[PDB]
Amino acid sequence: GRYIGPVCRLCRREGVKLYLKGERCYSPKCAMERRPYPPGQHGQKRARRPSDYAVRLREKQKLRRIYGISERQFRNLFEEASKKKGVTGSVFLGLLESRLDNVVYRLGFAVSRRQARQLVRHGHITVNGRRVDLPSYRVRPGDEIAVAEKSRNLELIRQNLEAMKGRKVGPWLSLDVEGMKGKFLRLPDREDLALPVNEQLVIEFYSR
Amino acid sequence: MVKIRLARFGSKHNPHYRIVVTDARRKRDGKYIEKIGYYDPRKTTPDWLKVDVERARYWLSVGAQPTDTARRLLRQAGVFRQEA
Amino acid sequence: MLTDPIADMLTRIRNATRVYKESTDVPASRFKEEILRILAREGFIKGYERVDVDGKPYLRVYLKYGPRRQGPDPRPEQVIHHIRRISKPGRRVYVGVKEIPRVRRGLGIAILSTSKGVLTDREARKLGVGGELICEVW
Amino acid sequence: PTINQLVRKGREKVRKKSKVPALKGAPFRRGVCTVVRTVTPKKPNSALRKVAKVRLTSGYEVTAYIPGEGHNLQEHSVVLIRGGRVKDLPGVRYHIVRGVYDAAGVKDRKKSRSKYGTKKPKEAA
Amino acid sequence: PKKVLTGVVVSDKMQKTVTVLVERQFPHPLYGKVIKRSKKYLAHDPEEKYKLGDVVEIIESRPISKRKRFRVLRLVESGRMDLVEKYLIRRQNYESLSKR
Amino acid sequence: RNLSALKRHRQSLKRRLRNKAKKSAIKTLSKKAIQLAQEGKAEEALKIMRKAESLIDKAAKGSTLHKNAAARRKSRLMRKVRQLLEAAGAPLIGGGLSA
RNA sequence: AUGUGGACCCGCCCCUUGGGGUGUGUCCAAAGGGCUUUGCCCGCUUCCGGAUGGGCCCGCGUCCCAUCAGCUAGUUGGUGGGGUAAUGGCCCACCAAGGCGACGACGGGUAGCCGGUCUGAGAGGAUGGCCGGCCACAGGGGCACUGAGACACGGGCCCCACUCCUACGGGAGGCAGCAGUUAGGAAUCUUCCGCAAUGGGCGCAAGCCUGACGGAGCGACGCCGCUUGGAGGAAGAAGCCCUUCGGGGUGUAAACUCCUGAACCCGGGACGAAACCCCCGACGAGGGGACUGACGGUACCGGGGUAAUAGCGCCGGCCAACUCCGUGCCAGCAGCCGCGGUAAUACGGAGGGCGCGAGCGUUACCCGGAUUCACUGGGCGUAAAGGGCGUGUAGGCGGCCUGGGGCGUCCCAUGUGA
Ligand SMILES: [Mg+2]
Ligand SMILES: [Mg+2]
Ligand SMILES: [Mg+2]
Ligand SMILES: [Mg+2]
Ligand SMILES: [Mg+2]
Ligand SMILES: [Mg+2]
Ligand SMILES: [Mg+2]
Ligand SMILES: [Mg+2]
Ligand SMILES: [Mg+2]
Ligand SMILES: [Mg+2]
Ligand SMILES: [Mg+2]
Ligand SMILES: [Mg+2]
Ligand SMILES: [Mg+2]
Ligand SMILES: [Mg+2]
Ligand SMILES: [Mg+2]
Ligand SMILES: [Mg+2]
Ligand SMILES: [Mg+2]
Ligand SMILES: [Mg+2]
Ligand SMILES: [Mg+2]
Ligand SMILES: [Mg+2]
Ligand SMILES: [Mg+2]
Ligand SMILES: [Mg+2]
Ligand SMILES: [Mg+2]
Ligand SMILES: [Mg+2]
Ligand SMILES: [Mg+2]
Ligand SMILES: [Mg+2]
Ligand SMILES: [Mg+2]
Ligand SMILES: [Mg+2]
Ligand SMILES: [Mg+2]
Ligand SMILES: [Mg+2]
Ligand SMILES: [Mg+2]
Ligand SMILES: [Mg+2]
Ligand SMILES: [Mg+2]
Ligand SMILES: [Mg+2]
Ligand SMILES: [Mg+2]
Ligand SMILES: [Mg+2]
Ligand SMILES: [Mg+2]
Ligand SMILES: [Mg+2]
Ligand SMILES: [Mg+2]
Ligand SMILES: [Mg+2]
Ligand SMILES: [Mg+2]
Ligand SMILES: [Mg+2]
Ligand SMILES: [Mg+2]
Ligand SMILES: [Mg+2]
Ligand SMILES: [Mg+2]
Ligand SMILES: [Mg+2]
Ligand SMILES: [Mg+2]
Ligand SMILES: [Mg+2]
Ligand SMILES: [Mg+2]
Ligand SMILES: [Mg+2]
Ligand SMILES: [Mg+2]
Ligand SMILES: [Mg+2]
Ligand SMILES: [Mg+2]
Ligand SMILES: [Mg+2]
Ligand SMILES: [Mg+2]
Ligand SMILES: [Mg+2]
Ligand SMILES: [Mg+2]
Ligand SMILES: [Mg+2]
Ligand SMILES: [Mg+2]
Ligand SMILES: [Mg+2]
Ligand SMILES: [Mg+2]
Ligand SMILES: [Mg+2]
Ligand SMILES: [Mg+2]
Ligand SMILES: [Mg+2]
Ligand SMILES: [Mg+2]
Ligand SMILES: [Mg+2]
Ligand SMILES: [Mg+2]
Ligand SMILES: [Mg+2]
Ligand SMILES: [Mg+2]
Ligand SMILES: [Mg+2]
Ligand SMILES: [Mg+2]
Ligand SMILES: [Mg+2]
Ligand SMILES: [Mg+2]
Ligand SMILES: [Mg+2]
Ligand SMILES: [Mg+2]
Ligand SMILES: [Mg+2]
Ligand SMILES: [Mg+2]
Ligand SMILES: [Mg+2]
Ligand SMILES: [Mg+2]
Ligand SMILES: [Mg+2]
Ligand SMILES: [Mg+2]
Ligand SMILES: [Mg+2]
Ligand SMILES: [Mg+2]
Ligand SMILES: [Mg+2]
Ligand SMILES: [Mg+2]
Ligand SMILES: [Zn+2]
Repeated sequence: GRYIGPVCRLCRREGVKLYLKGERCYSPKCAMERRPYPPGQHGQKRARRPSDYAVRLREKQKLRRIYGISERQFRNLFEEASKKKGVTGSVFLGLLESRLDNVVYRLGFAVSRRQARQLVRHGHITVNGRRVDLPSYRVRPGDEIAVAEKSRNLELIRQNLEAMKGRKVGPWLSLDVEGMKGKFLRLPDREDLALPVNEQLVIEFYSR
Repeated sequence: MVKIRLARFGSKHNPHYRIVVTDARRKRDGKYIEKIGYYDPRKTTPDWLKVDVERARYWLSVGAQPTDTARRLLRQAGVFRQEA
Repeated sequence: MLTDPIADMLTRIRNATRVYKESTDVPASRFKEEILRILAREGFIKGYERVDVDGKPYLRVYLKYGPRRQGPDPRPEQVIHHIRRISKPGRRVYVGVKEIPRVRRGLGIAILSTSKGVLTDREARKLGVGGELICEVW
Repeated sequence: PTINQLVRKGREKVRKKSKVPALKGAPFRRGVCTVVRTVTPKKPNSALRKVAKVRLTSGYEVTAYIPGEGHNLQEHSVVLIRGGRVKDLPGVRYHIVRGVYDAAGVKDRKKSRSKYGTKKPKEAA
Repeated sequence: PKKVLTGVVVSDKMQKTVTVLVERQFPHPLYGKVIKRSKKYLAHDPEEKYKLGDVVEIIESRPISKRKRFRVLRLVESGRMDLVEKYLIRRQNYESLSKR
Repeated sequence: RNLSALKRHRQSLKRRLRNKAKKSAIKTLSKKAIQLAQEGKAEEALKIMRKAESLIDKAAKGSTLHKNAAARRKSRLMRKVRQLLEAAGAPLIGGGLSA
């Protein structure tokens, strides 16, 4: 299934913070403020001018590794996005964010995407009042994401929601911190969220 | 003779019969003469049935033949009420 | 012999402009003029006067050229950069109002003969016709 | 060529010669060994490559390469053909699949085991 | 509608029957050059009146005989043995292509 | 080791032997008229031709002859007899012919 | 017997290919069974329409080899018959000598065709497997019967081959139906459940059969969804790697601490079913009532509830990923270029890294890149390519003006393109 194991190593393989950890990948480092260089025996060694290919390969892994999603499910989206009209590139991340496990990470229900999956998977997440244990679930305008009763407790939820006070939500989201409910207002244009990822390089990598 | 019956569609454990007019010697999911509505024996849709009465009774005026189960729907669809 | 008159003219022009000159002639033709009639109205050239060459009626065609550029090769830009025959006598090209060309995304013109006279890539679409696609110019 | 010529002659369609006929078109082909020897290679290279003359189903008999280090193929050995030439070895355009019939995989293989038909070994105990 | 064609006559050596040679211009599906074709029909002529050179017409009809499903319609201009010339040469020259 | 519908065949024989015998008659009987109408005897012939017409049209009550069959028979029959008798003969009984 | 009507001969009328009608002659029909019977129902009979399903014929389209160039005696047309639902040289007589072919006849080779499918910017190229339409076949051939319809998979006759039973004194059989066996093969499944649903046949109706069908079964064969966990966690253990012995790497990875907790346990439990049928109204309409689930107590719902499979390929360049050792043109890798000769990022192992993930690789085949058959979209002085040179056949191509025709070509409209 999904990826499992060393992740701070990725945090620094791409050479950029991506906060796949909760506190740590967000504390003093993804293990990087310590060692901001690539893993493996050949870490402290100079790099060779990355080829136009390796650049698009790296800039791609980056994005996919961010949402922690298999190359399967991943490319399926790009193709579906590419299928459309307008810009696709922008449309792409649109379909990325619409994921259930994603909404949860944003709506602070969880700190990490990988923590957000465990939630959705185990069935401690809701959608318009439905048990949706499928992280693949795509969400649209006005969808309500709350917690189930059997779960509206758990010493781990209150912490996550609590930390969400003193923090804001995306211009495309809205959280009822005190109620455990949130809403997907709209599809967030490229602007609505900035990232170390130049989509246009990901578009190129797919036109081999 | 020419009959009016159900033709399985959709998938396994998920019927979506097409009601249609065709020869009795054709396969139930074969080439039909004219489509005239559908039906969802699961009731999982507001449009779990539909008929073109103007076009349905026509085949009856030319001498069609509905199933014992296709009747049910046809009768319970408001196509048999003679009226006056 | 001239297996193709139209083409001969187009080439007669193409060969003049390449060397820059004020005018080159060409044997008279009802169909030939209706073609030049397009180039004048489209400004691809100046005009022409049904001149005469030894009893034989020709058509002094007048060419326009851009402004005298400077530096290496002061020769001006071409008003008619490119022109080639499409529907030849060895292969006729017929298109309907829906199959009409698209020269340089509008920047160019296309000339075709139809049941409604000598038209343009546009007029054909406007009139709603279609016929033998003569050539292309830009 | 004038367009007229094209309506007369037409453009002939290329066609393509199969580099692995003995296979008869299928991916693999069960066979039987006849002679097992070692042959000096060609070109700038040098060695004693392990090959096999194989009598197969389709009444064919072709030379087949035996990949890796050390094999267990005698005269009446069963085998399976793969397809794909060697190069250094002129006149031999077929490899042998390991760990099939009478072709055991390379023993003590730890790297690319997908080929060489070696199964995953035990780590510690 | 019953198919209708215009062709010329090249044979009448059949009791009651004549052979009509038709043509049709149409663009090549791949090269678009306007090309010609040809198809000899066996025209039914009960009152054997039409002769060679008769640029006539024919209509799709019920089976008269095997190979013969076309009756004659009308004349279009008799006295044209000139077309029957280039046709006669063709078959004439087919004795110069023999692989012998 | 079979089915009982083997009847159908076991029956189909009777129907066979039935309309086979019915038909051998028409042939030999359609001859009578032909031979006679060929040789003058218009009277005696034009009573066999009415009969013939019978057996023919009668046959159309089963799966023997049918469709335009009996029609094609007569069509050629009571047209052939009239042509024969036309040579000499001279009509005697239109009993079957709307002359 | 009856003839409403139908059938055919002739004349006549209209139309006009045997369509309709007329007159006259002759020929042609039937079936009863059950009753809440004395009135309905279930059927019978001939006809003219409806509908549906066909048959036949025609135009255009439909691969490779001209290193197949000439083919044909029912052959082509005729007359007249036979034949069929009916046209036809389909069949048979006789008459005439025709019919076909470089616009590729005849011949050999390959192939079931289409909707579609795959690829491709496109045009094209490749393909016809599941599903749907058509065709053809039902051990190899021939044949006819019955019938509305078959020349009939599970119908019949005959020949052939093969196989089986036998008290051999003689007979039987046709899986390309569903499963299964066997051989062949690189390789493709249960000798399963159920007629509950849908469809089909028979019947007044209950009801009956239904390996069609609805399902279940086996195979990562495919696509899709899902898991082997999550947070915290060291200036970052041990072990294993390198190392200039200072140190660097695996590495938050583990451990460890909390959190949830797929599976499993218990209870509950389906939608899929409603009609036919029955009562009322006349069995019409309507209303009401009742019946039936194979899948299976399965999906799903509650709650209890355990941290729980990770493998494969690559890291010389194309092409993403580097070091040590071993090896020493040996053993070996290899799509191409090429690697190995005692310092190998290319062999073999290790450490580490890149790429994927219940998959990862390989082989084979189709399109792509190949614009490398070039219609879109190429060439021939020297790179492959101008015939040794003329004459000329067919063929392709063709000058200025004007008119008829309007084939090509173009517009609109409509049908068809399920
Ligand atoms: Mg777009
Ligand atoms: Mg691409
Ligand atoms: Mg049918
Ligand atoms: Mg009902
Ligand atoms: Mg009767
Ligand atoms: Mg019969
Ligand atoms: Mg009439
Ligand atoms: Mg009676
Ligand atoms: Mg009784
Ligand atoms: Mg048929
Ligand atoms: Mg005849
Ligand atoms: Mg028949
Ligand atoms: Mg005939
Ligand atoms: Mg005839
Ligand atoms: Mg004869
Ligand atoms: Mg030639
Ligand atoms: Mg031709
Ligand atoms: Mg050819
Ligand atoms: Mg052949
Ligand atoms: Mg075949
Ligand atoms: Mg196709
Ligand atoms: Mg497709
Ligand atoms: Mg495309
Ligand atoms: Mg296409
Ligand atoms: Mg094909
Ligand atoms: Mg198959
Ligand atoms: Mg099929
Ligand atoms: Mg068999
Ligand atoms: Mg039928
Ligand atoms: Mg049968
Ligand atoms: Mg049979
Ligand atoms: Mg058959
Ligand atoms: Mg059978
Ligand atoms: Mg058996
Ligand atoms: Mg089977
Ligand atoms: Mg099997
Ligand atoms: Mg075997
Ligand atoms: Mg199956
Ligand atoms: Mg059933
Ligand atoms: Mg039923
Ligand atoms: Mg019944
Ligand atoms: Mg049974
Ligand atoms: Mg069964
Ligand atoms: Mg099934
Ligand atoms: Mg599976
Ligand atoms: Mg496998
Ligand atoms: Mg460390
Ligand atoms: Mg370590
Ligand atoms: Mg962790
Ligand atoms: Mg617990
Ligand atoms: Mg219970
Ligand atoms: Mg029932
Ligand atoms: Mg009711
Ligand atoms: Mg009810
Ligand atoms: Mg349960
Ligand atoms: Mg539970
Ligand atoms: Mg664990
Ligand atoms: Mg790889
Ligand atoms: Mg690659
Ligand atoms: Mg690299
Ligand atoms: Mg070497
Ligand atoms: Mg050497
Ligand atoms: Mg290797
Ligand atoms: Mg070394
Ligand atoms: Mg070296
Ligand atoms: Mg390598
Ligand atoms: Mg190595
Ligand atoms: Mg490694
Ligand atoms: Mg590495
Ligand atoms: Mg694979
Ligand atoms: Mg592409
Ligand atoms: Mg070209
Ligand atoms: Mg070239
Ligand atoms: Mg040249
Ligand atoms: Mg040279
Ligand atoms: Mg040369
Ligand atoms: Mg020369
Ligand atoms: Mg020459
Ligand atoms: Mg020569
Ligand atoms: Mg010459
Ligand atoms: Mg000439
Ligand atoms: Mg000409
Ligand atoms: Mg001209
Ligand atoms: Mg004109
Ligand atoms: Mg249209
Ligand atoms: Zn981190």
